[PDB]
Amino acid sequence: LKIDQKIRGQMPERGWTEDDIKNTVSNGATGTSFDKRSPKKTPPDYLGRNDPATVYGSPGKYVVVNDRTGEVTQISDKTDPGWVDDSRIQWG
Amino acid sequence: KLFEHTVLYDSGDAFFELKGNASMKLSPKAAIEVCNEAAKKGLWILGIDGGHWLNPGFRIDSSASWTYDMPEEYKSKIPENNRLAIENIKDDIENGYTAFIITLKM
Repeated sequence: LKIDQKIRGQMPERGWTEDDIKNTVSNGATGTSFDKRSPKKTPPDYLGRNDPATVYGSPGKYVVVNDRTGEVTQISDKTDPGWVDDSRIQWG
Repeated sequence: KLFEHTVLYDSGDAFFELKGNASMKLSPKAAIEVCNEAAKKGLWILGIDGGHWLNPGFRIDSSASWTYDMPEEYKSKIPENNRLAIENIKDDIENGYTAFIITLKM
């Protein structure tokens, strides 16, 4: 798994621990998604992404990982009981 | 949390007063205000997540996620970081996004 500075900074604010993420991913895939990001969304390299992604966890308590790069692209806010799951996520 | 997840904050000041880093839902206007305050405070903007406010409820759209890892010598690059962050929010507004969550290095 690759965790950038952004995700690392979000972790404590969204109720996630290093172990929380490792344990969630170890439990196995629970859904799929996609990582589409225009070049402008990824400075300073500006490479962008167009890759399949895998989801781990459950509604409101999940992590999305880029299948090619191994990058964590999204972690839900566990402190928000009303978090609405990303529309691209397909459970199952 | 010091703020409410059921509220779409419309003032950048709320972000700092209520410690909303990486979590508070911000209106487009508030998001821009937070970016300007960040520059004034000398803080690097690590990321901006865009989505839609469902009144209530926030639904993130991963395709709107903006990320900018902080370089070692970053102080001279804050103006660029700030410029790109604001430009990003403006572009998302053109694409119909109605809520943002900002992550600062602090």
